[PDB]
Amino acid sequence: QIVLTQSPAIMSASPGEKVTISCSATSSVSYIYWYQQRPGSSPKPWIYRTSNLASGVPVRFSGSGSGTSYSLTISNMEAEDAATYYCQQYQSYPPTFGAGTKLELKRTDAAPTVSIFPPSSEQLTSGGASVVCFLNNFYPKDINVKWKIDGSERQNGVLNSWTDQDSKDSTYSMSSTLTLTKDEYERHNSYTCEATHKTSTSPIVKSFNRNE
Amino acid sequence: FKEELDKYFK
Amino acid sequence: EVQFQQSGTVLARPGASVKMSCKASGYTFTNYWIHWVKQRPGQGLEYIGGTYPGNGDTTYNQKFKGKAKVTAVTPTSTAYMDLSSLTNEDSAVYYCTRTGSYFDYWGQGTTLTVSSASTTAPSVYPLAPVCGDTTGSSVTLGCLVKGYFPEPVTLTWNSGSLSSGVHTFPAVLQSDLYTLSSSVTVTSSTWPSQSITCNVAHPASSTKVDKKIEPR
Repeated sequence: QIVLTQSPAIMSASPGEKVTISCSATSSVSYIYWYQQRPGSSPKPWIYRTSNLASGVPVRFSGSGSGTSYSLTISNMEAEDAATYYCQQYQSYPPTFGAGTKLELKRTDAAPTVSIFPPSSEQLTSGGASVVCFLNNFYPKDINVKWKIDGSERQNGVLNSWTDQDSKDSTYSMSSTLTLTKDEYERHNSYTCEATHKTSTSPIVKSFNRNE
Repeated sequence: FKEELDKYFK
Repeated sequence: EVQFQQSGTVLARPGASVKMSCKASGYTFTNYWIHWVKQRPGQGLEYIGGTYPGNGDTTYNQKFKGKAKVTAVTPTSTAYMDLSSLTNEDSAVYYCTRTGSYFDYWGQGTTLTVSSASTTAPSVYPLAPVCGDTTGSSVTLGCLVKGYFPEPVTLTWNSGSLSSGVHTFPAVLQSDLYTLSSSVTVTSSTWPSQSITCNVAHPASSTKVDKKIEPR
């Protein structure tokens, strides 16, 4: 099947900025097709036969190219354009798609709002103990979270999960859960969530002390 | 264009 | 409007088969090719095969021949894909999609998990600030949903009536069990004077849990 290569894999763009992404094929193709996929939903047709806009696609989008080289352009980036775009070919069978260009909206920096939570009484009755840290509504997505117990970092047992850019304010959010045994949890006093983010020179820290 | 693509899948 | 309603999230055992459905509406079902496309976590899209319901013509990406079987039933405007000899490489989202002169309409996707892990009901844990204290005019609460299998669980706050200020995070798999969490931010004169409850449904284990978030 024909391999389509998309460039760049990831990029961010400010509101108003012109955006151009690329599709490169190993064989000449007569047309390329582009699909948009918003986080959490199905792909949608975006551009068909190289340059025609699909139903509902705003005029700031355009496509062009020929041979082995095609591109999709946004004349001025808007928040609703943040999405993954795939190119696609019917020159040979089966149809194939590129691996995607993920387009993110570059908004202004925002520090995470950090919240830390002790294990619940319910979980302790079962012999486990999870400490949870939420880091909400930050930008950019580059962040590092560390757990410190009585001042020593704890690296094993940490599960992290993230949301994609918020539909309203374009920020990211993250959850971090450190799971210990109940006995372990009870042998220490200080529990700290520490975040390193470009919005602060020092780490952004929330803490609690067991039974205090 | 639909007829062409139909033949391609056939 | 053209619409494809796909069957729900499904768990299947390695070596078994699974049938997925796609109910079409809004167009003359017999006159368009309908296809299935696969998307694995974090990867591009892969074409499987399709059928022309007007006469039963069916064609496949050669890779999926003898693995996938596509059929369509025109009196119920429904297309089906059957996948056999399942392995871990088959866990993915499967979309049905129509072509006119391109893939012009897509279903919402069906997520297939292939696994031998045991079905396990979730434990639901309330997350509240230590001592019930706050640091300003907003307070963040949460719900930790741990130790369940398979996906999905659905989580709402106050039966869905509390929807703004919510962040519900994607589940993370570890050692055949999922962990999910959700935070909710309200005004500090709202909670605890008003009730906040996380509602968790895990249909695979036939479980629903309501957990009220209490201070301290």
